[PDB]
Amino acid sequence: RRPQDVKFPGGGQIVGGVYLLPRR
Amino acid sequence: DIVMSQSPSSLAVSAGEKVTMSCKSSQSLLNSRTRKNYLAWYQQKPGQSPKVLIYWASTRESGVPDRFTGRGSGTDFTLTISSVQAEDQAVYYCKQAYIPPLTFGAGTKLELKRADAAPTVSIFPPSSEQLTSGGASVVCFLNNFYPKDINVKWKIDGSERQNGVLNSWTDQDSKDSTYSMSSTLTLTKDEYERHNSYTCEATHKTSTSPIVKSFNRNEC
Amino acid sequence: QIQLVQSGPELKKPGETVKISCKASGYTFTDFSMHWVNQAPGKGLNWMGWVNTETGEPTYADDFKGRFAFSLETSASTAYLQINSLKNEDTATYFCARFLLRQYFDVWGAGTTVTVSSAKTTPPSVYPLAPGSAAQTNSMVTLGCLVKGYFPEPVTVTWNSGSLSSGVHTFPAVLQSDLYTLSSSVTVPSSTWPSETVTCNVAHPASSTKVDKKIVPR
Amino acid sequence: PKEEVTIKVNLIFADGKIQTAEFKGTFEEATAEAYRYAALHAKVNGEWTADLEDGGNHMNIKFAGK
Repeated sequence: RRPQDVKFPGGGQIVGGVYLLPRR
Repeated sequence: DIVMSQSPSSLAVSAGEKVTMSCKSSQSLLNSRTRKNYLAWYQQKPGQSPKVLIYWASTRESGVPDRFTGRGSGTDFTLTISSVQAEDQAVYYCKQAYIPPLTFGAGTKLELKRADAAPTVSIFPPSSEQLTSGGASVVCFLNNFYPKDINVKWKIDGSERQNGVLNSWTDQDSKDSTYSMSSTLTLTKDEYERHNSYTCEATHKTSTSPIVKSFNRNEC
Repeated sequence: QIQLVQSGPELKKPGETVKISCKASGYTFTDFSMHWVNQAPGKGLNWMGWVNTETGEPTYADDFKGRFAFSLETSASTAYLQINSLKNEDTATYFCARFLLRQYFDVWGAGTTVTVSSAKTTPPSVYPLAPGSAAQTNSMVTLGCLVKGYFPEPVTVTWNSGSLSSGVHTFPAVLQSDLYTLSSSVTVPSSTWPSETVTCNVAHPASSTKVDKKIVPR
Repeated sequence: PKEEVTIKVNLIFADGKIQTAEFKGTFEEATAEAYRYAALHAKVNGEWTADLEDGGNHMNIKFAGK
């Protein structure tokens, strides 16, 4: 098989809330 | 922090019916930033590890049967299984992430109902092997049956012995919505080697009259 | 597919220290941090905490302050969990799962059945259940395999190394005097049996056993 | 102080269906927990006319399915 993805952007920046774009 | 609690604490629906259990947070879960309520629900059947069914409260995972349904937002969430298949004999929890630390709910129990049906008593003797040593155990089996409330009573030679018995009720079966249980009457070789009529009367509801299954040492 | 694997269950005595594992194989280990979920017996799930699969730092929750530590040799893809000074109440089943951004757990483990007690590990005894030395004959039936006196849990009866799956009611243990007792029962068709070798399989992880005992007729 | 007992209940529905659920907790929250759920299912399956029995420990929450 071909290794997954789902790695996408983000990374690991403050759990106690999200981390996907709070626009300007 | 976010107290959590789900409800009800059990549910005994029937094949093909719709269920509505709860899970109500404590202090908001709609995260502004995201526009998603960080509620998630998990189904742990007996023994497997839980499995989440829905995220963002309402979003159904890739794999999850279209028939499960996560509604709720802000502070009032609901999970719904129409036409609840049997297999669904699971337990459901829910969790929040909007604020560490994470918290599940006590969990809502989903049992199942269905047609009633007496049991299948099978009685078994102390195997040659074991017989070699201090204690014999006779075993009886009340396989597959709906519903849970049944009983048992042994008898050492036309005589109910309520000493040394061990019953182990199972978990609602896997594909029929049933139940079965095990009673393991045990006795010292001698204590055993005395009497000779071994019977296994197990009362249920399916019949005013019990299912009798006996076993007379002096035929083996 | 994608899976995480935990060391097997483990037994320990009031006051020890212990280390369970969680080897994952199906995703770039370090590209999702690993969390630990706990679960007592018949009780609920408690969120242990988690390890930043990068930062390689831990965050414990209140109720896991001290004593409970997390670690991970980022390499051989396996994130640890270690405990100290176990207590009776420390007995419970453990877990590790992958936690994405969405905010849930897509894959967890099988969990570690770890239990903490004195009691001396003691190997189980398997017995067979063929119905009477003589009797009736319909279509279906049952065979047994009572698994007496053992400790600590857990045990696993299966039938023919697999084969037989439904038909089985492998029941739940019981504790009467620092030892476990437990049964399981199957059911084939009298045509098949005994013309066909029905061997139940019981193994007790703890004494590194695996007794496979053939239900021979009476 | 406070104990933490349970509530046996029956959830009859209009069409003649009968489901069954348990509510455990401080009789206040306990009970409270059942009516704030009985007052439920209603936003699609009818209204409700509960009726406690046995020290209230049993309730039969009926459902008009209106």
